[PDB]
Amino acid sequence: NFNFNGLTGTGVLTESNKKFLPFQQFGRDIADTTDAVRDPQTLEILDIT
Amino acid sequence: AYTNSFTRGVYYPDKVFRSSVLHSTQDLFLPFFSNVTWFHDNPVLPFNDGVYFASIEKSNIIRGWIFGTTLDSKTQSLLIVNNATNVVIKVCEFQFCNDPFLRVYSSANNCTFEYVSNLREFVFKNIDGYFKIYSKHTPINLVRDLPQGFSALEPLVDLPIGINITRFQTLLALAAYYVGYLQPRTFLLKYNENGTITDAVDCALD
Ligand SMILES: *[C@@H]1O[C@H](CO)[C@@H](O[C@@H]2O[C@H](CO)[C@@H](O)[C@H](O)[C@H]2NC(C)=O)[C@H](O)[C@H]1NC(C)=O
Ligand SMILES: *[C@@H]1O[C@H](CO)[C@@H](O[C@@H]2O[C@H](CO)[C@@H](O)[C@H](O)[C@H]2NC(C)=O)[C@H](O)[C@H]1NC(C)=O
Ligand SMILES: *[C@@H]1O[C@H](CO)[C@@H](O[C@@H]2O[C@H](CO)[C@@H](O)[C@H](O)[C@H]2NC(C)=O)[C@H](O)[C@H]1NC(C)=O
Ligand SMILES: *[C@@H]1O[C@H](CO)[C@@H](O)[C@H](O)[C@H]1NC(C)=O
Ligand SMILES: *[C@@H]1O[C@H](CO)[C@@H](O)[C@H](O)[C@H]1NC(C)=O
Repeated sequence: NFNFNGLTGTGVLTESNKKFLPFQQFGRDIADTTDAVRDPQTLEILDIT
Repeated sequence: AYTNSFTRGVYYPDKVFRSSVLHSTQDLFLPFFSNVTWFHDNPVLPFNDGVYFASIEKSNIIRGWIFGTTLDSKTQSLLIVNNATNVVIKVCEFQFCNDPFLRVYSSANNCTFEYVSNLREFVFKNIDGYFKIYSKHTPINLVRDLPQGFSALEPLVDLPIGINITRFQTLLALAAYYVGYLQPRTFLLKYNENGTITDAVDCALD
């Protein structure tokens, strides 16, 4: 389980290859479910699967 | 004088990474092949529901912008000045002069905000009490005409600052620039495998 800035969810927080632009905070699936997230402390990008 | 927008003026409508997907967004965009005003002077231009602004310079001729309902100390006015060293963003009841050549203002009062940090391209939005800047600087073959082809502006600055804007101006040092107005349009945006917007359909165009 996780909570990122109030984004509750569950998954395996794989280290992402996705090339987030510096303004982007979250990634979304084709459904509106959250597909990736920036860590609010390290500001790395994680996949959520 | 006027010119076509030539499919420029797309920007990322969300702070959301999207990739390998086509996304529809109803948002304030410069329409494809819209009728942009052209300049070389710096009038008290209308701002409407938002502006695409672009300029081509080789010697840093433009030095920023100012915005408000009056551009007078009766109301708060937003200023962005790019001085010789810094980008300075201020919100005050400024007393501006007749031309903001660089002597932009005599004084400032009742201040509420500050922020500090080729073809140049910008989009300005002022919606629901935010003000947002998107931009790109684009290398191009010539110094004085707006190009063909497509690229999407990245978000630059983003301010929770609550001003009311109907007028704006261009600041100048002691060059060709273009102004286009955003419309509420549905755009189908192509986000590629790197999640950059590479192309768009203006669903209203034809
Ligand atoms: C351009 O604007 C910046 C404001 O962002 C000016 O910065 C100030 O400079 C003085 C010294 O001249 C410092 O004491 C202040 O602390 C600076 N303020 C900030 C907010 O950084 C800068 O001086 C301007 N450039 C020129 C050449 O005048
Ligand atoms: C700053 O803005 C305020 C409004 O938010 C102005 O307030 C008026 O100030 C005068 C002098 O103090 C009062 O007589 C009025 O009653 C105030 N208006 C209200 C609605 O309270 C103020 O004038 C502005 N600053 C300057 C220098 O003009
Ligand atoms: C996705 O991003 C990479 C950069 O990480 C792009 O690859 C670069 O492309 C330019 C093209 O001029 C080359 O000069 C660089 O050497 C490339 N860098 C790497 C690391 O390969 C890639 O083209 C992008 N793909 C798409 C479809 O936009
Ligand atoms: C917040 O924490 C991370 C480590 O989790 C650290 O790298 C970062 O520098 C911290 N941010 C600030 C502003 O101190
Ligand atoms: C562009 O707009 C002006 C009015 O602002 C109009 O006079 C002119 O004919 C328009 N041009 C085109 C090609 O629509």
